[PDB]
Amino acid sequence: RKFCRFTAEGVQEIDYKDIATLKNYITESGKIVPSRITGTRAKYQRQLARAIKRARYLSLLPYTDRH
Amino acid sequence: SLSTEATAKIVSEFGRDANDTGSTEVQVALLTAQINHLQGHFAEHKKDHHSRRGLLRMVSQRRKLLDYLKRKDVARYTQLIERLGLRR
Amino acid sequence: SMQDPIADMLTRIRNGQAANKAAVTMPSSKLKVAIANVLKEEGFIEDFKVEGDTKPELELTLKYFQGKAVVESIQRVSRPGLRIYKRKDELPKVMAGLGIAVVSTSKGVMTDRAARQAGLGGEIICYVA
Amino acid sequence: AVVKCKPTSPGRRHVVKVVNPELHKGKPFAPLLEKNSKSGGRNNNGRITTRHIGGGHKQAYRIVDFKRNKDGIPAVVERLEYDPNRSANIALVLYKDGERRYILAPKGLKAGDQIQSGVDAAIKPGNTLPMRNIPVGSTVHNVEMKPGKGGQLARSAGTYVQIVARDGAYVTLRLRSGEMRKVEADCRATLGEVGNAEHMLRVLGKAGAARWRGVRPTVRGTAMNPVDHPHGGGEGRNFGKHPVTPWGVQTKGKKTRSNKRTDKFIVRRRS
Amino acid sequence: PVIKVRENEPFDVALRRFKRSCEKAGVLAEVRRREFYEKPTTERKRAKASAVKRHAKKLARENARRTRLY
Amino acid sequence: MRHYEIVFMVHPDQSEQVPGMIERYTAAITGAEGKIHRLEDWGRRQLAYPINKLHKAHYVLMNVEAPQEVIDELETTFRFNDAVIRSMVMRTKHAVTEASPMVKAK
RNA sequence: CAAGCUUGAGUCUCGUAGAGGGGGGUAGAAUUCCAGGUGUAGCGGUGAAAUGCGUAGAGAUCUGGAGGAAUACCGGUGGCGAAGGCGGCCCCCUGGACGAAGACUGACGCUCAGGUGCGAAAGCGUGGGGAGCAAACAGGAUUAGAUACCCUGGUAGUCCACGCCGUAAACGAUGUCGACUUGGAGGUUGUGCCCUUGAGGCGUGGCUUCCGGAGCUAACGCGUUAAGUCGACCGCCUGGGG
Ligand SMILES: [Mg+2]
Ligand SMILES: [Mg+2]
Ligand SMILES: [Mg+2]
Ligand SMILES: [Mg+2]
Ligand SMILES: [Mg+2]
Ligand SMILES: [Mg+2]
Ligand SMILES: [Mg+2]
Ligand SMILES: [Mg+2]
Ligand SMILES: [Mg+2]
Ligand SMILES: [Mg+2]
Ligand SMILES: [Mg+2]
Ligand SMILES: [Mg+2]
Ligand SMILES: [Mg+2]
Ligand SMILES: [Mg+2]
Ligand SMILES: [Mg+2]
Ligand SMILES: [Mg+2]
Ligand SMILES: [Mg+2]
Ligand SMILES: [Mg+2]
Ligand SMILES: [Mg+2]
Ligand SMILES: [Mg+2]
Ligand SMILES: [Mg+2]
Repeated sequence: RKFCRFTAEGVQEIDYKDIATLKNYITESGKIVPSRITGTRAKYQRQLARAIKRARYLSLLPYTDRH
Repeated sequence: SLSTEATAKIVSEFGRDANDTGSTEVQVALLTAQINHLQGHFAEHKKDHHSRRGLLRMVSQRRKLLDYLKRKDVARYTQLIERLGLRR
Repeated sequence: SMQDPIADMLTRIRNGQAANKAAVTMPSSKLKVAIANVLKEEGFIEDFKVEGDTKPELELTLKYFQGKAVVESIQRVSRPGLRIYKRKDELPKVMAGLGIAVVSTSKGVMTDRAARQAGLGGEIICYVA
Repeated sequence: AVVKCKPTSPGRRHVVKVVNPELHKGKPFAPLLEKNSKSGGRNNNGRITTRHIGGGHKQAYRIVDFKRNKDGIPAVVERLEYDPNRSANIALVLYKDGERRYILAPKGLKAGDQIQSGVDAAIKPGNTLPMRNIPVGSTVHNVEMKPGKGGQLARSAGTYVQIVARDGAYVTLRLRSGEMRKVEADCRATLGEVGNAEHMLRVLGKAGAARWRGVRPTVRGTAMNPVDHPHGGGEGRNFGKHPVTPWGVQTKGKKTRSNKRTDKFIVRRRS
Repeated sequence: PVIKVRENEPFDVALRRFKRSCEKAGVLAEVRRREFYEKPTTERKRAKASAVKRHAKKLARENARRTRLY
Repeated sequence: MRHYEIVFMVHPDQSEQVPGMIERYTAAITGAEGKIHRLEDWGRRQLAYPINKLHKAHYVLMNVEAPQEVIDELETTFRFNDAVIRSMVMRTKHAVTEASPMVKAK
């Protein structure tokens, strides 16, 4: 049923600067979605985790829902 | 690690042609260069046992290759040892 | 490592017989071809053919009779860790003369029955039954 | 380093030596030397006022620069010299105007290092500048209590203080004793910990190693007579009273500080 | 977890959204997990038991699908 | 010499001298034949969480083809500086001269 | 013994994934403590209680600050490592593995008694550090008794540096190496192709879970990652206690 998004377009790494296709993989509480529900490949979910961690380090994205 | 120019250089003066990367003498020279390089790493990273395992693999590999050259012929073996700086 | 290529040959026949394979393939050697020749003269295998030049390979065509393997039991006697040599008067008789024992003597690789009448004796490579 | 001696003789069995190969071998700088005769612990009345001091090796005083008021002049470290008059080693720095001075050697200091002084000095070990310019949370030493008075705090071998806060014309300091104290921001201080931190790892090893240092034997009051010490003496080993100084003020707990003039600076006491 | 009251939102649906957001964030579950210390052996063992049970139920689903009853 | 990219966050109330800050750093790298392969002054940006009791910041991203040693002093100038509230240095596999998605949207 | 051969074993070339290792920084959430504001009669705890904390103003709540430890989500019978083990992000140094197409050396290999090196936790030495947790110990319950299970506290230790120790249900309770023997579904990482149309299939490797065939096994079960069929070498066992 579900298919990975980043497989459709050739991506060489997940870019931390992006906020598009990063805000959507973060949930309302700031947590980051598992590959189980978001239907993404394990090749990019490690990169997605790393990208989200970099972004929340630089305050582009929040750690939590509050702050 | 050992870089492209470093490997391709020592093979140039230990191998007859630039395509003799598998000769026994060039292998010992490659191993010796990498071993002497890692001496600088482990002089201040004593607690790197995982990496020192790889260093001992190269050291052990070099001894076996040197043993093979001595059994084949002592002439080129002795010449190699003098020019490379090893003892025995 | 690989230290008994003759044991490898015998194991391939045994496993091919058990799995009902029409043929087995394996890297060739002079002693291997001699043992295959002994089996072929004796009637245990269909036919062997050697192909290739730099890397020879024995392609053995196994033999069957009704629904059973022709070779009941094939095993190696002389081994790298234990060499076995027998004289003329002590050659073994596998299964009371209804099986063969491959014997490497001075004249060539051959069966115990033929070696006992040639009067040679030698090393006992294999038991085939 | 920390060198343990071999037990070739008793009195050498337990000796642990602190050996510093970077220490200068030879004579000190002549202009900066001055005599300091010993006292034996006696004041100008000739009476012993502090006990257990006497003898030891003769020493010469080194004029150490605690003020560090040669501002705007970079200096190069020439030698790290041993100083008999303190637990820390000293450094002979040569300013680029021809002046040599003694400073307390910090942890990271070696020959050829550049030190600096003033409000524009860089944040680097051995650089001395006021705490109004030193960042908060940094490790400093040779702290002066009053502006221009010269360094008085964190002067032993491996000591330092932490600048934990600043509010207006004061900064808060965590001292090596572990208390918080306020000192004016105009007071100068030197960056980094003072060196020779191995000083505490040595052991004298002999009763005479302390005598070399000018320390005379301590006699227990319980070993005395009733006329000499309050702990007095009985038949056999008797001690039936609370421990006291030789003058009747009791040790093992009695706080003796009484200074209401300087209480306003102590944010917290040690513990 | 943070919810704002929209226009035309009674207390009923407001509390429902609060509760639903509570499971979605899972906050109640993680508080119960950290209520007590659990050993690395214990999390490894519980997860292994969980994995085998999910997998066991997984193929039991297909076996029940491929079998025929009555 | 390998491929790095540095993004540094400066205090918002001292954004005026921020353009001058890029020239000083770029001059220090270029003096050592370093290259500035991408520059993007993102300017005013609101933070996801309050750092240092403030919710606003001035973002500057930049990409350099530089020697190993020349970035160590850059990081220590950030550490002892007070303008930059945060700094970040990352290795990059190749050069990236292409602009970032958010700046092209803005 | 002599010469040779490339199939075993290696070297070079371009890449890919990885909590592999050592060093140095840094970020956020939370716990505890200190200083203050608001505020009042409880808090905390349990099967039920009590010890304890609190009217000398606790707990709760808000704002500052100190400090130490571990890295939620990602996260997965996922990955890496000879094993022990390795989980925030970044930088520096560094080991191994696998894949593609060649080039090169030419048996240089396997195994290994003694020997050497690595080796969880606890423990030991010296010097630091110490928030949380917590042997010992103390008090309160429970109980016929309770040197325990429960509760309130609490030192060593857990953390760091450098040594020592060399032990674990150190387990896959399964030595290492090599070859052969029907299948099926996954995971993970490469790689060649096909109207590459595409958010489509056909091959080929490495590693890895599950089920199961022959066979083997006392049985349970193992089952191409064997406990099947075989070879090389090493370790070990010989009734239960003592
Ligand atoms: Mg005294
Ligand atoms: Mg004494
Ligand atoms: Mg005495
Ligand atoms: Mg007396
Ligand atoms: Mg008397
Ligand atoms: Mg008296
Ligand atoms: Mg007495
Ligand atoms: Mg007496
Ligand atoms: Mg007496
Ligand atoms: Mg008496
Ligand atoms: Mg008495
Ligand atoms: Mg008295
Ligand atoms: Mg409270
Ligand atoms: Mg431990
Ligand atoms: Mg200890
Ligand atoms: Mg308890
Ligand atoms: Mg284990
Ligand atoms: Mg054991
Ligand atoms: Mg065992
Ligand atoms: Mg081995
Ligand atoms: Mg099975």
